[PDB]
This record gives sequence, C-alpha cells and structure tokens, in this order.
Amino acid sequence: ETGTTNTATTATS
Amino acid sequence: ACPTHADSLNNLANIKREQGNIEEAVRLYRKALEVFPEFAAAHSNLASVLQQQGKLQEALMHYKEAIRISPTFADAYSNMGNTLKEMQDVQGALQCYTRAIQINPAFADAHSNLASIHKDSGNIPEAIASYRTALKLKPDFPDAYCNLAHCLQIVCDWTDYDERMKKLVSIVADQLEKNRLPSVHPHHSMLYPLSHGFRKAIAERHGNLCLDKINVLHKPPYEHPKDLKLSDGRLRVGYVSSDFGNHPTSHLMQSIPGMHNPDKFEVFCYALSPDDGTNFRVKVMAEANHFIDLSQIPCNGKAADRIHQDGIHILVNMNGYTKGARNELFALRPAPIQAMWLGYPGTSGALFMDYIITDQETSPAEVAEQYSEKLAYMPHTFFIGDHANMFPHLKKKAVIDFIYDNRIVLNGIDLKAFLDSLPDVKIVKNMPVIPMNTIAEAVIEMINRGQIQITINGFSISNGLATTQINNKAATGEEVPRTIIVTTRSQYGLPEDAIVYCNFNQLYKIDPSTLQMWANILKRVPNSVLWLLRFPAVGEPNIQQYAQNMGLPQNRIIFSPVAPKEEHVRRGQLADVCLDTPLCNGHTTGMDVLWAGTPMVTMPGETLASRVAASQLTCLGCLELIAKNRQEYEDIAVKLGTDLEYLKKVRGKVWKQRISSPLFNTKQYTMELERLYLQMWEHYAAGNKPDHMI
Ligand SMILES: CCCC(=O)NCCCCCC(=O)N[C@H]1[C@@H](OP(=O)(O)OP(=O)(O)OC[C@H]2O[C@@H](n3ccc(=O)[nH]c3=O)[C@H](O)[C@@H]2O)O[C@H](CO)[C@@H](O)[C@@H]1O
Ligand SMILES: CCNC(=O)CCc1ccc2n1[B-](F)(F)n1c(C)cc(C)c1C2
Repeated sequence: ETGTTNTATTATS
Repeated sequence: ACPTHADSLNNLANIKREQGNIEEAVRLYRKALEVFPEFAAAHSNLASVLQQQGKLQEALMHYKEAIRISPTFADAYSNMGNTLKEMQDVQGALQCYTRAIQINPAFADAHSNLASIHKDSGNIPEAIASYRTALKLKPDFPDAYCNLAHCLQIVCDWTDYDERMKKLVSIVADQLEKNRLPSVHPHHSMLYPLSHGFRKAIAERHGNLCLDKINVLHKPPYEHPKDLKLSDGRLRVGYVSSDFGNHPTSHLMQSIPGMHNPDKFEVFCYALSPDDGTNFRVKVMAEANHFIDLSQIPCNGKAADRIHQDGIHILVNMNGYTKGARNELFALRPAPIQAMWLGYPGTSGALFMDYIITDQETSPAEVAEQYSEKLAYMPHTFFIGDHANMFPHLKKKAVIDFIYDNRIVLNGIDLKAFLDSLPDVKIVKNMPVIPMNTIAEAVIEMINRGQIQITINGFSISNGLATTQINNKAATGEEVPRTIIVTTRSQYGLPEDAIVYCNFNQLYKIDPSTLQMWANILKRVPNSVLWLLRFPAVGEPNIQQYAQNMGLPQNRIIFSPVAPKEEHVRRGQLADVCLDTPLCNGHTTGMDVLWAGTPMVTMPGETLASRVAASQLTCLGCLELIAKNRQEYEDIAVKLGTDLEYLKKVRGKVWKQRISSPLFNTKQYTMELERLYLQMWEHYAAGNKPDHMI
C-alpha cells in the first residue's frame, strides 16, 4: 500500500 | 516531574530517529516518559518508531495514551492513522486523518496521509487534490511529491513532465546522500528515468526496512540442510506468494507446482493471502505437495520457523516489493538458497536474496551491475503463461467472410464439430471460412441485436461480450468456455477496413515519448487506429488531449473498458499489431496478445521491465519485431501496417510459433526450472556462495 509520513513532534515555546 | 528535561530527551530521540538510530530513539523516548509520564509528544513519537519496528499493537497503545492526555493532539491522530492503515483498518485511518485535519487545517503530513487513502482506494483525482494541498502547505515534501508523481503517471497527466522527472531524480539523489528511505517506491521506480545505481539503491534501502522489523524478534541464524538425505534425494522448493488466487501471477504459473517431478522435487506453496474461493487457489492447493496458508501466521518469526521446519532448500520470492509481500520471511533466511522469480520485474537490492531467475535476453551479462542478486538464466525466457491450459479454445479459430483473419472470429472447444455440421466451409493456408450464408447472417444479427447467444445445428453460439451472463467462471479464466464464442470488430467500434494497432497495458506504462512514437506510426499509416483500454478511465481524456495536440483526431484512438480475463485475451485476435510500451513492457499482456496470434513490436531498454517483451519474442522466434531504436520501432510498425503480405506472414509465424516454440510450454519450462534449481543446489552443497548460473 502507499507509504505514509509520520510526524515527529518537537514541543515548542 | 520535569517536562523541560523530558523535552530535551524527546528532541534528542527525534535527532537519533532522523539519523536512522531507531533503537536509541526508543531508549530516549522511554526515558522522556520516565521523567514526564504524561508527555503526549513522547507517547506519539515513541509509537511512530514502534510502528517502524512492526510493533503495531504497542504503537496503538501509546497513540491512545497521547490522545487520552491531549485530545486535540493533531500529530498523534495523523500518526495513529498511519498505524491503523498498516493494520488494514482503512475506516479508522480515515477518522484519524479527518480528525487531524479538523484540528489543524494546515497539517501538510495529514493531507498527504489522507491522499494515500484516496490513492489506495482508486480515487486518483482526490489523491491528487490532497497531495497538492500538502505541497501548497509544505513545498519541500518528498513523500507527497513522489506519490503525486505516481498519481499523475496513472492518469497520464504529463504536465511539465521533464521538469517533474528532474525533481524526482533530484529528491532520490538527496535522499540517497542523506541516508534517508527514498520517497520513490522500488516498484514505481521502473516508470522513471533513474540510473541503474539509483534504482538498485532504492530497492536496497526498502529491503533494509525488513531488518527494523526482524531485528526486534532476536531470532538466531537458522541451520540449513547440506544434503537431500532428510527429503529422500528430493529438493524441497518453497513458492511464497500473496497471489495464489485470481491474480495475474496465478494466470502465469498455476500449472508449475503440479508439473514438478515428484521423484526429484517436493513442492511447498506458502500463501501470504487467504483463500479467495477461486479455481486458481483450488488447483495450487490440490496440485502442490504441501500448501501452507501463512495468512494464518501473522508473526514473521513463527512463519519463518514453519518454512525452516518444512526443510526448504530453495525458497522462492514471487512478490518482491508488490502488495502482500512479507520479505521479512526472506530477511530471516529460513532457507539456504533464496531466489526472486516472475512476480517482480527488478532487483530486490536485498542482502537476503541470492538469485534472480531471468534469461540472457531479459538480463544480459553487461547489465549485471543493475542487480544485487546473482543472475540465474532460464534457457529461453524466464517468462511463462498458463494460456495453453486456461484458454485452449483460442488454439484454433474460424472467420466469417463478409478474406480477413480478424474482423469476425469464432473460437470453441467444439469449433470443428460445429464447422463439420455446415456444408459450405472453405479452408485457407489453416483457417476455416464460413461464407455469408443463412448461418453467418444469424451470428451477425445476434451481435447487432446485442443478444446473449443463439443455437445453430444444436451448437450454442455465444456473444463474446456476454460471457459473464453465460458462465462467470469461463469469463474469469477459472474454466474453459463450453460454447462457440463470436468476437467482432463491430463489438468494440473498431474499423472494418483499417489497421488496428493495440496496447492493453495499464496507461501508467505510457509516457509522452511513447505516445509520440505511436502518433508517428498512425500518421504514416492512413486510417489505422490505436486501440487502448480505460485502465483507468480517467487516463483517457489526457491521452486524447495529448494525441489531438500531436495531430491525431479523436476517432483514430479507440478506448474499450477493461474486460473479464477470457474476453481480454480473446479480443486481441481482432488487432493487426500490438505496439509494446518501451518505458515498461507488457509482461502478462505480452503473453496474452501473442496467445491470440497478434504480432507485438517492442524496443527493449536496459531495465528488466523494459526487456521482457524482447525476451518473449526471442523465445517465440520473431526477431524481426524487436527494434534497436525509436526509428526502427516506427519503421517495423509502419511496414506491418502498409504491406499486407508481410503482415499476413508475421501473423502466421506468431500463430504457429505460439504452439511450436517453448513460450507457452509449462511442461518444458518446469523441466528447465528444475535443471536450474539443481544447479543452485549442487553449487550450495559443494559449499559455494551464490554465483551467476549463466
Ligand atoms: C497501481 C500501482 C501499479 C504500479 O505502480 N506499478 C508500476 C510498475 C510496473 C512494473 C511491471 C510489473 O510489475 N510487471 C508484472 C505484472 O505484469 P504486467 O503485464 O505489468 O501487469 P498485469 O499482470 O497487471 O497486466 C494486466 C493484467 O490484467 C489482465 N487484463 C488486462 C486487460 C483487460 O482488459 N483485462 C484483463 O483481465 C491481464 O491479462 C493481466 O492479467 O505482473 C506480473 C504477474 O504478477 C509479473 O510477472 C510482471 O513482472
Ligand atoms: C468496469 C470499470 N472497471 C475497470 O476499469 C477495471 C480496472 C480498474 C478499476 C478501478 C481501477 N482500475 B485500473 F484501471 F486497473 N486502475 C489502475 C491501473 C490504477 C488505478 C488507480 C486503477 C483503478
């Protein structure tokens, strides 16, 4: 099946 | 207790994940969660790396914890959607993506991940719309750009095509240099002008993903048989496929397990797919020495143990990087010899594959560099088809003289008996010809009236467009049709008094250069038509728009729907010439068109996928249809369409040689495959590592 993109969360401010 | 410290640990985990140090990422995310248990971002980031290691249930548990902690955490929803999609939960994935996009309208990754569902459903304009939204929000987005490019290829949108290919090649180059998984899929890579080096590196990096999934199993190396004593001098051959059922792979090789010499070979079939209820599945299950349903054994560790415990000498990879593959099984090396065969037209690039079964025409020695595997040559072509067994009604034909071989065609198991019941049947150098008598006008009236069938002299004469109404199993190729079938150019809107050039391939095999070659031929051959398929339908207006801009009127390109299997093969008899796609040849469709006696013109390239047609024609014995360059392709096609004596001669050659040549001889093929298998075995048993068997 089509590959997907995982999002790496960096926490901000 | 300390979000700030957990936060540094999460960032360091992220940097390690980028660098490909997955084990270290996991270690650091887990320490972030010790320092701040309610750290949603750490739960979600950890779940993603667990998903990369195939720990889908543990990933799901951490995603649910992230969303319990932070109900509007868009990243956790989009990441969880990816894990559900991999778990084949398309409904849940959609909920997750839609929820991520509800929360963050500008979330590029979630638009790209939603695009992937539209793509996988067959909804290509919607996949394009969502990928384009992702690229508008995040212009540097390799995954979205590469998947968009594949979408545009499926529908033959060649907007800014050469600049598209440049950016594809640029993205691959950048991802190979930065030690990232390429956003171009290895299977898709065969459609784009990438160097052999880039195609092989793409394959290699995808093969290497199998290790992230088998490393967490901590399985030791398997000990392999070093003789055939345990198996009574029989070589144990394991065929591993997702495609034992109604799938092109089964339409090629369903006979080969049954035809193995049980005195020298013990055949095991490892299905990666459940039973789809078709005769394809029934036959392989009945005719194999053993049939093991690994769809029942979802752990690759337990599945590989099962292969190892069966004593397999040669494990055969029939998937490569196609849907349903479980290359993890190969990565564990449960067999001493592991060979790529027939399913995948390219290199695995993979450490765990030893051989690719190919042939001198498909894979000449000078291109050995393209493949990580050693070449194992079959003597003629590695390609095989089950056409002699599935479609023996096409072995013979008769025409109605309304003299043409391909305007009105009869085929049937009982064709000769029917013809012997008629008083006025002529023969031609052999082709039986029914004159324009009472019987002929009845057959034609059935076609013009759209009737299902008629009876003549007790014989069922069926409309070739109505096979599913008559026998659904005959339509799929699961059974031989029992009626005499009428096939006509009138059924498909093809001209009675002009040349038909055909291509029955998926439209993604066409590029601008190819359509320009085809236009060049049609402009040199007045009134000829090109016959193409709605494969898919949304590609049709694009092709028409490009063909019209090249000077071809809409009425020179005739589109038909994709047909049930038996009708697709039967209606190839109506063409004069097949024009093969040089970008990626017809593989299955090449065998299909030759089984109907239709000459196929080809221009072999360098990739395996671009040379299969030339290998098929060499085995058939028709070297005059292989072009060295575009000018020669156009010249061969034009000659077949303007010299009707040459056309007749080339058509007779194909008609005879589809029977007399090895091309469709599954008994001779299986015997030659057995020779090659024992040369691999004898080489391994003398203690050698793989080498070219050429
Ligand atoms: C949607 C994603 C597809 C994608 O991105 N792939 C691009 C890369 C292509 C590389 C070539 C390849 O994979 N070849 C293998 C393939 O053989 P094929 O001829 O290319 O493809 P099909 O077997 O899918 O051909 C069409 C099938 O449909 C049947 N048909 C056709 C027209 C019609 O009207 N009706 C109908 O039934 C036709 O008979 C055939 O079965 O797959 C082979 C088998 O696994 C491999 O041997 C080959 O290398
Ligand atoms: C009666 C209408 N049905 C058909 O046209 C049968 C084939 C078919 C159905 C749906 C799709 N395809 B596809 F063209 F194979 N196809 C291809 C080659 C890629 C895509 C997106 C598709 C989608």
